[PDB]
Amino acid sequence: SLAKVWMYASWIPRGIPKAMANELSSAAAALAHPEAIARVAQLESQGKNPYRVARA
Amino acid sequence: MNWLYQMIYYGVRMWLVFVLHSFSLGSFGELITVITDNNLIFNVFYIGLLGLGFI
Amino acid sequence: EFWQMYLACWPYRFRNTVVEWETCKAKVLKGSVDLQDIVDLLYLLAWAYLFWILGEIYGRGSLYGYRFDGEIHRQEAQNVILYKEKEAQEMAVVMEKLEKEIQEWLKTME
Amino acid sequence: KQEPVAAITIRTNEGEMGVLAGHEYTVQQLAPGILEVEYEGGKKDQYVISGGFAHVNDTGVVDINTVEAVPLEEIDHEKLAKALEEARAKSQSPDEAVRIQGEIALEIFEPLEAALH
Amino acid sequence: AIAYEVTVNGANLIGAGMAASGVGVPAIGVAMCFSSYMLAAARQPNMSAKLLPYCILGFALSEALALFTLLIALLELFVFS
Amino acid sequence: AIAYEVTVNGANLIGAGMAASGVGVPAIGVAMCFSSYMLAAARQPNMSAKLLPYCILGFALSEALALFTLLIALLELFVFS
Amino acid sequence: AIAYEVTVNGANLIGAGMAASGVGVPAIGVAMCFSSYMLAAARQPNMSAKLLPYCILGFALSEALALFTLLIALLELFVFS
Amino acid sequence: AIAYEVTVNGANLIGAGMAASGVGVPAIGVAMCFSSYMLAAARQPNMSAKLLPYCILGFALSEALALFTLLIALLELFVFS
Amino acid sequence: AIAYEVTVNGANLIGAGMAASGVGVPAIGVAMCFSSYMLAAARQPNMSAKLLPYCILGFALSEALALFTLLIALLELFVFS
Amino acid sequence: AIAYEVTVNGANLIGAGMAASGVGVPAIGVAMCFSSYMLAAARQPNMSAKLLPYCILGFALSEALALFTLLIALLELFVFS
Amino acid sequence: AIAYEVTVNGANLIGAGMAASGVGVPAIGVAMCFSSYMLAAARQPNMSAKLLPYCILGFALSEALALFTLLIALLELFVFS
Amino acid sequence: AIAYEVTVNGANLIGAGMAASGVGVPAIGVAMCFSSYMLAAARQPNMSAKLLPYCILGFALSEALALFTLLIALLELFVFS
Amino acid sequence: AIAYEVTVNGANLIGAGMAASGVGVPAIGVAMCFSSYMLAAARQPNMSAKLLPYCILGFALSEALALFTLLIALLELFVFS
Amino acid sequence: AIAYEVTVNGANLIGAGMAASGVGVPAIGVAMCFSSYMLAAARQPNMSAKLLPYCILGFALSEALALFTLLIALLELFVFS
Amino acid sequence: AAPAEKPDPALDATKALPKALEEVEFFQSYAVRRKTGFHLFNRATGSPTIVGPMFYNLYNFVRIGRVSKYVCWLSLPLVFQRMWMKNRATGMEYDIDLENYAPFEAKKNPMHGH
Ligand SMILES: COCCOCCOCCOc1ccc(C(C)(C)CC(C)(C)C)cc1
Ligand SMILES: COCCOCCOCCOc1ccc(C(C)(C)CC(C)(C)C)cc1
Ligand SMILES: COCCOCCOCCOc1ccc(C(C)(C)CC(C)(C)C)cc1
Ligand SMILES: COCCOCCOCCOc1ccc(C(C)(C)CC(C)(C)C)cc1
Ligand SMILES: COCCOCCOCCOc1ccc(C(C)(C)CC(C)(C)C)cc1
Repeated sequence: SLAKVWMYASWIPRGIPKAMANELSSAAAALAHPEAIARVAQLESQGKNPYRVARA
Repeated sequence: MNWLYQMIYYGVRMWLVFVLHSFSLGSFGELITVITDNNLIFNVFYIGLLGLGFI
Repeated sequence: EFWQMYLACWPYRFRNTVVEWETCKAKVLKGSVDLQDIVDLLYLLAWAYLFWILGEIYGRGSLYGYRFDGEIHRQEAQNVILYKEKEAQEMAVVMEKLEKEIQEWLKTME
Repeated sequence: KQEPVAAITIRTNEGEMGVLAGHEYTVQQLAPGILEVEYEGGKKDQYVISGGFAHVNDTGVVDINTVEAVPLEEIDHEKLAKALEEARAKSQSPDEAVRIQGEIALEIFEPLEAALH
Repeated sequence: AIAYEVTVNGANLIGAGMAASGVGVPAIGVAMCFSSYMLAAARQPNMSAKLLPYCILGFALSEALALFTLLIALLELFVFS
Repeated sequence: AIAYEVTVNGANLIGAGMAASGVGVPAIGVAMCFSSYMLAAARQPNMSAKLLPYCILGFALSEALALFTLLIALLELFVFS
Repeated sequence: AIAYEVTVNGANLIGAGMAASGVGVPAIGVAMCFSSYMLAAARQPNMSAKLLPYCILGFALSEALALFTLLIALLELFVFS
Repeated sequence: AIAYEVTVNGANLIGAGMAASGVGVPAIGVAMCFSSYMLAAARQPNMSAKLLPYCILGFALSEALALFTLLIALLELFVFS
Repeated sequence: AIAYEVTVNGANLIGAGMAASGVGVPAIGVAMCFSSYMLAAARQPNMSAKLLPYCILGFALSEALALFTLLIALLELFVFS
Repeated sequence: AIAYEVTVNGANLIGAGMAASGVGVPAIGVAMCFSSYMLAAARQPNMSAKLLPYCILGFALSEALALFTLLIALLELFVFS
Repeated sequence: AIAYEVTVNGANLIGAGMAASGVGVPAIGVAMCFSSYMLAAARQPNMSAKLLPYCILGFALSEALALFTLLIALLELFVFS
Repeated sequence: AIAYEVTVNGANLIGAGMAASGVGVPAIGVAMCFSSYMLAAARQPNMSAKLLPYCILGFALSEALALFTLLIALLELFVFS
Repeated sequence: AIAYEVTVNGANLIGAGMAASGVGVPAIGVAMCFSSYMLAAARQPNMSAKLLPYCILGFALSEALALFTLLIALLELFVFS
Repeated sequence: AIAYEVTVNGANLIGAGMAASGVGVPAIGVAMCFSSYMLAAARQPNMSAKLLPYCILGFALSEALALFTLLIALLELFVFS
Repeated sequence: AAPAEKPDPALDATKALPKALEEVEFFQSYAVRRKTGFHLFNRATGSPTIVGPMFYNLYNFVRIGRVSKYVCWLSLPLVFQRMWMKNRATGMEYDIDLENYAPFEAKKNPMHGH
């Protein structure tokens, strides 16, 4: 179908940066303090952007 | 005499193994980097910073 | 504290890239796009245009502008056209001369 | 007991085999399933078995020893059907004592389910 | 140094021989693929129905390789001078 | 650079042997198929009738590549100058 | 000593068959993977689902070397003069 | 461009050897067919009478391919100049 | 004696076909590992987890030789004039 | 166009080596015949006498193909100039 | 008599492909070792520890000749002019 | 047309190596016979006496073709110029 | 008649590439021997030691033939002028 | 017609790489004999003594052809100019 | 000559593979991660990647390192240095006379020797 055609066409574009994204996500889950990760989850449950909060 | 022969044979074998495998691996690396330098959409850590290195 | 939160926020950002993209697609198709969405998209396009210029600078390799462009470099195509015209003009004469010589040698000996 | 037979078809772990007069001398496991016998008169006779060993002589004398032998006529798909999902539940129930029993009951029921159908 | 460009028209055909030598190689994988379906059906006739897609799939790809080699051989002559 | 077109008539004939060497490669797959049918028959005589359609099939398509490989070398001579 | 540089244009097309000859060798491995998977399924029908992933893996990836064996011959003609 | 035509009489006899190299490959198919017939009859002597035509068939087809290759080598000399 | 150096530019490509022709021979060894793992699991399913590392290891090694052969073909063209 | 007849006397002997290379392929089938007849006679000694003509026949037919290739090699020299 | 020394520079890069064709022929034998180790452990898992030395022993030796085959082609280019 | 006769003397020693390449191809079919004799003796040691007449016959006459291939290359040199 | 001697310095290397292509064929006989040892040990662990001398004898004078070929290819270059 | 004799000195060496390419193909036949001996002993351990006389005989004469194939390449060089 | 030696259990091989699997299990035990903050970009099909889910283990070991996690990154700016200088060099304008007189690593240059 057309969804499959779009999938197989956009695979190679979409997959170039996926490695660094997963690397950064896992390194964050590992190296960052779990209290900080819990605070991020808390703010995300509160509908806020925790990155903007941290910068502020 | 075959002891000398086997020693020489396996020494030369180890030398060839190290040299040729290093050279081939570096050559493949350089060709891949040429492809990615000529196509900067791919000049990205596409496998990963630590994944490829660990492997 | 900021370093820990900066790291910890990366999963949220990478997770919400796809989420925000899907909502933007839904809002454009459905047409339910409002003023705040328009402002955020305009901010997005401004930053994207800036990084487009920045990527041009990075890809060119020069900070001022492209290289090997200009009339000094474009004229070489016309120079090549003229040089090939002259080369073919001389090569036809030389080939005709050599062919006459060979046809002479053959019709004299063979 | 030493009956004249034209041909016989057997089930094994390797697969299914056919045996004729003067067949090559061979011995191998019987897999728990069905068995087909064809007499000289063109008729046939089918028997459910539970493993065993079959020895084929070069002279043409086949000695078969099994733990059980019952025709297909004396089995019904009705009573077989209930035991199927029982074997499946035993296979899915995580337990070393019951999983193998489920697997084995399924191993014997699947040729029966395919043969009755 | 001197520069003699040559265009050999006989070499329009030599490659076609080697391509035709490589068209027959996949026939081995063809026969091996039908043979495997034969033996697997002899060992288990009831399973013969669902191994047929695997058989035709293997044969079609192997035949495509032969076809591609043959296509090069036939495109080498009737258009090139 | 100078341009000398040359026409090698000898190359009209060389490729014929090169494809001829490729005509024998399917011949082993031929017997690979017939042997498959034979051993499957000894496995199960009763299935001999149902695998025969895949014998003649499994040969002829493998034989077809042997024909085209043979076709070229015969087309290579009586039309090409 | 004298130096005659020559440009053999026929070698643009000779190599096409030379690479083409190697396009059918992988077919035997490709069909071999299915000839294995068939017999394995005939040995154990229930395990057919766990071998199918490792049945298409080698299938397409042996054809990938065939693809690079073919991609050279197609890169040999329509770009080189 | 300049047009030089050459006729290599030596190529009359090279391709004969190039074809002669491939004449021996179908012999393996021949012996494979006979080996299959032998092992099948040893497995089931009763089936021997049913496989005898197949044996005669599988030889001849394989043998025919060899003959065609051989024919080319003999047709290369006694008619061509 | 006289001394004529010749630089054949056509030889930049004639070797590339041969290097490309040798890339497909390891593909049979490639699929031989997955076939072995298939038959091994078909005889002992419980051991499938302990032999999978050997399976991946063998695929890479067989594939590497084909990949090593490929380096010559790609190194033969894009740098040499 | 220009016409050069060339006679390459050296090609009288180049094809003999290729034919001689073809002479050794059939030995694989030669031994495959006896290798079959042995195993057959082992698995059934009684049928060893009835498979005897097939063994002689199969050997002779494989060997005849070899002989034809060898005959080309001898005919290539003692009549040709 | 007359004497013309010629230095053919194309053979620097022809033989590279001629050796490159042979680098993959060991790989099909390389995978035989690990296939054997697989099936031998499938027959007897407890012996898998005692045969694994002979498995590693079987790889590095079979792989070595491929490397030696790869040496010449790399010895052919990066030292000879 | 003009008649240039050439006598290539090096081909006399090239065809020696060309036929030499085919001297070892029988050797696999030479040792195959004793391999079959070993497997048959292991199957039925009492039959080992009845088989060795049909072994030496299949052995020597598989070796014989190698002699016919070797003699050529040795007759090629010490008489021809 | 007039005598034109030529010394082709490119021929120093073509044979080296051909021999290099021939260095790999014993590698499959090495893993053939070791695979045989593996299957014999899995068939009978108690015979693991008695066939180890043959495990070494099969490799030594098999790898040696690979070395004689390799010895020629390296002797072909570093001694001949 | 005019007689242009040519004595190609490079041709002294090309054949040596062909004979060297044929020194390898006996090695698989060599290792086949010991592989048969191993599996025969694993089939019948105590028979290992009465098969070894029929094991060295197939070893030497398979090795012998390699020697003669190896002989030519060494006889091609150190005596010929 | 006929020593009659009993089998020595120390010469057997029944612990090497178990020990290697113990080491690998100790390795993979440090890959255990919580659900909070978990994200992994799957493939376009939706199936997981190969290298993706085995980054947390490596970085959990980097967490436990002491010096390499503060030293081995100092060679990474050099990669971006190359990325930038390469792009500068792909289009660098140069003198034709100097390029024809002193080509870098060109063949058949008699000043080099060949
Ligand atoms: C520098 O910033 C300039 C911003 O320019 C904004 C241009 O205005 C665009 C507004 O367009 C719309 C579109 C839709 C609507 C609807 C009808 C959907 C009403 C709404 C947004 C109140 C729900 C309103 C305005
Ligand atoms: C989907 O869109 C994302 C952003 O794309 C916007 C594309 O804009 C085109 C920009 O084109 C240029 C190119 C060059 C330049 C110059 C060289 C004039 C800029 C300069 C002098 C700052 C380097 C300016 C604009
Ligand atoms: C311990 O090792 C033994 C030493 O081996 C001696 C080497 O072999 C003898 C070679 O000596 C030659 C050299 C040249 C020749 C000529 C040139 C006279 C032979 C010829 C005319 C046949 C080419 C003959 C013998
Ligand atoms: C596929 O690979 C198989 C190769 O087998 C290798 C066998 O050797 C394994 C050695 O590994 C170790 C390493 C450390 C250790 C200990 C835990 C004893 C180290 C110590 C002394 C620090 C506690 C034990 C075994
Ligand atoms: C000294 O030798 C020990 C080195 O061992 C390294 C083994 O490398 C493989 C580890 O990488 C992985 C792979 C998979 C996985 C997890 C992804 C098993 C799968 C999971 C967590 C989803 C169940 C974790 C780590």
